[PDB]
Amino acid sequence: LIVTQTMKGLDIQKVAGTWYSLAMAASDISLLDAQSAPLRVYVEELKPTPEGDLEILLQKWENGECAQKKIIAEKTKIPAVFKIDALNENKVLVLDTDYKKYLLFCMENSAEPEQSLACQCLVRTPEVDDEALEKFDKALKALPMHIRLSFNPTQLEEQCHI
Ligand SMILES: CCCCCCCCCCCCCC(=O)O
Repeated sequence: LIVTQTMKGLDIQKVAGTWYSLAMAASDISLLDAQSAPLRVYVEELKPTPEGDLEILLQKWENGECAQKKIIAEKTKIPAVFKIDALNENKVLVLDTDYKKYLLFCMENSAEPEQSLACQCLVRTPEVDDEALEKFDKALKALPMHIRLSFNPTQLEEQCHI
């Protein structure tokens, strides 16, 4: 479990709603560097199902356009860890959230050689929250990141943060 912080006592029903991907980092550059890069994903809405799973709406750049998408992260025995099913098993971990303002998460291909890893700082409103980027920088000091992006209020409101 390379990522070593997780949210204790995560109540998943309280992260429902609207989110902005204020920041992103990844273990290598090709994962985030272009607008089409594999894990350049912008989060729009989180929707926990009754059964404790988590529906995810995001935006991704695709055939020259910003495309809305739907992904379900299935719950696990561990409340802060969820599993996404594509050709591979990708865990999603919630490090910290205060529900009302911010939420940090990482996601890892387990266990791709070396190992690939992307994290994000979600915030509830289009505002550079000084405080939630502290916590996001702190959480990643341990982790090996090599690209780090952040957006301003203008891009937060456009599709695909253009
Ligand atoms: C707890 C909420 C965290 C949001 C997790 C977003 C995970 C993004 C996975 C995207 C991988 C598939 C991209 C695609 O659909 O082509």
